[PDB]
This record gives sequence, C-alpha cells and structure tokens, in this order.
Amino acid sequence: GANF
Amino acid sequence: AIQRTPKIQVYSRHPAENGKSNFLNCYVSGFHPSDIEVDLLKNGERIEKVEHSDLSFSKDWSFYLLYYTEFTPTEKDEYACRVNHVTLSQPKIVKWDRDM
Amino acid sequence: AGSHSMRYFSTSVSRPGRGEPRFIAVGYVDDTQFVRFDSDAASQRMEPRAPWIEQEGPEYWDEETGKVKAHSQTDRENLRIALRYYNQSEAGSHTLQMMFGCDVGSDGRFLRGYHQYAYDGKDYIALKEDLRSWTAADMAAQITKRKWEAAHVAEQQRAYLEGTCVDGLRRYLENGKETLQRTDPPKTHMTHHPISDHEATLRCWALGFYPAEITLTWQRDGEDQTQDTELVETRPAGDGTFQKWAAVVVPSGEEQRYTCHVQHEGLPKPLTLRWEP
Ligand SMILES: [Zn+2]
Ligand SMILES: [Zn+2]
Repeated sequence: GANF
Repeated sequence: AIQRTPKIQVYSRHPAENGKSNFLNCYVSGFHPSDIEVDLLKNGERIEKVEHSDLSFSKDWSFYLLYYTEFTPTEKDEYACRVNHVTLSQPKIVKWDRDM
Repeated sequence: AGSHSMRYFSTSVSRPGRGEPRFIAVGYVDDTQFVRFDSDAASQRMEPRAPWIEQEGPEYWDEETGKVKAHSQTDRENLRIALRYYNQSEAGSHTLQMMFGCDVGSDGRFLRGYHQYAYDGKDYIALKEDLRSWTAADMAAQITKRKWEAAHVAEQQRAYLEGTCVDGLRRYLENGKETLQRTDPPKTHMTHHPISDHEATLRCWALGFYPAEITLTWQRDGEDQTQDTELVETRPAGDGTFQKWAAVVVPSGEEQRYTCHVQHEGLPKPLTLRWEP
C-alpha cells in the first residue's frame, strides 16, 4: 500500500 | 544484487519399490534471483507431464520450488533433475539415488 | 499445534522491454499454502490452493483480488522508485519481495507480527518487533523510513497484524481444523552404507511428518556432532508431509558410539535411535  | 546458487534434492515421495507407481520430486531451494529452469529426466530425456508449486521464499529471501511427476521406478531406468540458473556456468544434473 | 502462523509473500520481477513486472503472491497458514495470485495467469483472480479456503464467500474472493491487484501496482511503482534511489538503469531486471503475517499461540492470542521488504535479495526495510518503528538497511531505505514515519504506516500495519490478521488466522484454523491442527510425528529409521573398508555412512531418516519444524541431530558418545553432520534441508513429500535426513561418516566398528536424536511436536517424547542391524 505504501510507496517507497 | 545478492545471487545465491540453487540447492537441489531429487527423491521419491515413497520408498521406491520396483514396479509400484510413485512420485518423483525435485526440490530446488536457496536460489536468487527467481528465474530458473528445471527438467526431470528419464534416461537422459525430458519428462513431459511435470508440475511445480507456486514460487515461494524462505526467511533469508531465497526462493524454493517443488517439481514433481508420477512415475514407476524400475531396476534399470535412471532418473535425474536438470537445473539451470544464472549462477551456474552449465546446467547442473543431479541423479536420483533411491537411498537419499 | 502450540503456535500457528499466517504469512503472505509477494515477488515482483521487472521485465524491461517485455512489459510490466511479473507478480507472484502466495499465502500460507503454517506450512500449508492456501492462496495464490500470478500476474501471468489468465483469470486475474486470487485462486484457492487448499480445500478449506473455498468455504469463503464470493465477497472474500472479490475483495482479496482487488487488494492483491492494488498491491501489484504499488510494487510496480516501488520498483521504479528503487531505480532512482539506487541510480540504476531501466535496462536491468530487479526483484522486490515483501512478506507480512502474524503468529498466534494455541490460546488464540497474538504473539508476533512481521512486515518487511527486500530489494534484489537484500533487506530493505522491516517493521521492528514492537511494531512501532522501522529497521532500514541502507541510505535509500532511510528515505522510505522518513516518509513512512510521517504517514504513520507502522500504526496502520500494527492494527492490521494484531486485528484482521489474527481474526483471519483463527477462522482458517477452524475451517481447516482437520488438516491444519494435526501434528503428525515422523516415522524414523536408520540406514547403513559402507564407503570403504575404513568408513561407513549412518543415515537417520524422518518421514511423513507435519508441521515442517523438526530437529535431527547426531551424537557421538553423548556429544553433538554438529561439526560433522551432513544435514539436508527439510523437503516436501508432495502429499502434505515433510521429509528430512541426517548422516554421519563413521569409522568401521564404531557404529555403537553414535545415536540419532529426533525432536518434533508430534512426538510424546524425543526419540533416540541406534544402529541395530
Ligand atoms: Zn494448534
Ligand atoms: Zn585398511
């Protein structure tokens, strides 16, 4: 779900 | 990029009895990256109806796969697993030893 | 069993010049796989891989399929971000792996949670054991850690891992109870293989056990032979059980100095085997  | 070379085990599901149908397994593990080619061989020749498990990986992030096929071992037929991977200069062939 | 785990795993592999990255995800309860998704497959759905998961309603398959597809898009984006962080070219193929899950005790209570990433086979960022902060492995991962800290990703993950993840694991253990709760002990035996007139191999076998966790060790005169045992990786039989063997090379006539020791949750008592022709 979270981007780098 | 860490590269890890595959470990290979070739073995039957059940203790081999000449004449009785069984399953021939080739378990490939510990490799990275994930692209790999695996063939089961009967007397040097690629076996056709070979299935394999879904790509998974271990705690150290290295991949593992099980390839398998039904087979009926005999006294003289040789079986092997042939594996190619980027870490190998040449395809590695591992012969089935019914005691391992 | 005394404790249980649910684990989800995903792998994305970029394919420069050959379209979007290959994405493969699998879910496990203990050592039993129960779902998969493969971006190469025609259905574009999450698919069952154990019979008991088919007890889940159609809403489950729709919702999980949407989430796994959204995750494949996130990891497509993250592979692009990684190229920039590491100043790598668009010509090479790279790998992004993720794992998350939870452990619960046999009393049904949360034990531990996990949420981690690896890039090209090396740790990138991982949720720490207290589920409150991140271990970031290198300079690029600190950029991610900063962003995740400001967005409170750890609190979102902690709430999923202690809540929905535990609830799902407990439901699966109920629906798959007959198979998931078994602790089938190994069937054991020993073989003997002369190598020469000076040496022979004793091999200790464990067959047909579940779950996969097991300890096989050789002793000589009551002392661990860890420095001399050939020990193969625990391997699947293909029928839901596992196999393992351990071997030692033994000077001729000294077989009775050696004992094989087997520990497995399915055993009432640890086993001790001797060569007894
Ligand atoms: Zn249990
Ligand atoms: Zn001699």
